[PDB]
Amino acid sequence: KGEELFTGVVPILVELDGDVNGHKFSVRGEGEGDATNGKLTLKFICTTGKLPVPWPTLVTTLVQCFSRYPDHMKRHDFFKSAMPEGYVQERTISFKDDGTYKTRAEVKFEGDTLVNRIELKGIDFKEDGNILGHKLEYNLRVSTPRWERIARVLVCLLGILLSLYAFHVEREHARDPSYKALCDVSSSISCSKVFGSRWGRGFGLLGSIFGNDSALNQPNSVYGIVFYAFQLLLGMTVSAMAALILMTTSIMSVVGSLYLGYILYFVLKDLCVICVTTYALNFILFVLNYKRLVYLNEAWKQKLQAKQDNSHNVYITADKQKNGIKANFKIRHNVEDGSVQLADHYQQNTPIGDGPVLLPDNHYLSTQSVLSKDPNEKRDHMVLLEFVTAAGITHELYKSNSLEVLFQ
Ligand SMILES: CC(=O)C[C@@H](c1ccccc1)c1c(O)c2ccccc2oc1=O
Repeated sequence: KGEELFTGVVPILVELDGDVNGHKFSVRGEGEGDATNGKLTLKFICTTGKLPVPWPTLVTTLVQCFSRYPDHMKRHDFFKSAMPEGYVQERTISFKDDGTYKTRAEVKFEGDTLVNRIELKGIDFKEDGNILGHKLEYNLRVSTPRWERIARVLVCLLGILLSLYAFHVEREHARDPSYKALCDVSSSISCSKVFGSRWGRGFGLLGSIFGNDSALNQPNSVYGIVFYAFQLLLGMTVSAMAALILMTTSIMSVVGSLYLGYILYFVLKDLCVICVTTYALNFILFVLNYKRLVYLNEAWKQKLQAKQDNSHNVYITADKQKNGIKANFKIRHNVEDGSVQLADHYQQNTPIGDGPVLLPDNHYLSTQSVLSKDPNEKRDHMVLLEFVTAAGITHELYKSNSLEVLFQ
């Protein structure tokens, strides 16, 4: 079925020609592939000299037909169905705040060899950018875990909404005596009585400790806006300086939330869901910044590169209109200063020959990469080892022994 062609070892040859802002280069890689275990191993050499771009930015471009599909999901393996005829893989890689890659590739069998021929076009790249300036780390690890990166963005976005709304209640209630906010309903459930109180501007202190009309003296929500924004955008760089600056400010959040929360319950005897959540949001930020400092202390443990945290998902969906598939995912390169260079991926696959192919359901390919070097090779090279396995398929469980044994 073409899936029979991947039950053993398959030699792999890749070739890539491209020009990026005028700079041309050619890459040739050689190796084999084990689809039964979801593994590939290749050694790429830039035949023209020095690669004008960092090696990790070309890992995604340089044969998903060696993915391991469990016996459940082998119904959804489009890549092996299109073989030996092959498929055409076009991509668009957009680097945030920089240029974009434009690739087209033909993946096909040539004798007993799986061959990938690629053409790349790099357009509108900044020279001293993280790409054409060679500023990226030589790996494909994730500096911040996925489920923690999502926790940061969601809580900081929620913190800005709540603080901006708290600023809305403070400024209008001070100007309009007939104004009632959504949290102003009954006495003991009143925003205006909390923000309009003494402790609502500069935490009650630092006014009459400062001029009481100064610029520092400000509604407490304003400090949150600056804090949540500062935590959101610097919180993606994983550095030494950027780590303690996040932990320093996050401590100031917990000492201010504890102070403010005390006055809310015991002094004012009030209730404010916007205040309680912002306290919770600030406590979540504290423990997330605490993780990174132990991520930095255990640096030796984390140079391993092969950990399942360093994996990337490639979400696939069908394309019945063209008898193919399309996919999207994101890659976050590690730049030498600690921040992140984002790279948007948009993929489209179309079979070469005209035969029965297997259009899949919405699943994804979990991928991991290991980028090594060779001391004997003097040219600009890269040793690669990848791991692709499919996931995202189910098995509801009415027929479960626990529920069934209760219902006899
Ligand atoms: C939820 C807000 O943005 C306003 C809130 C607050 C919470 C944490 C840090 C800054 C600001 C707020 C209140 O909790 C509050 C509670 C008691 C007394 C005064 C308060 O003023 C506030 O602005």
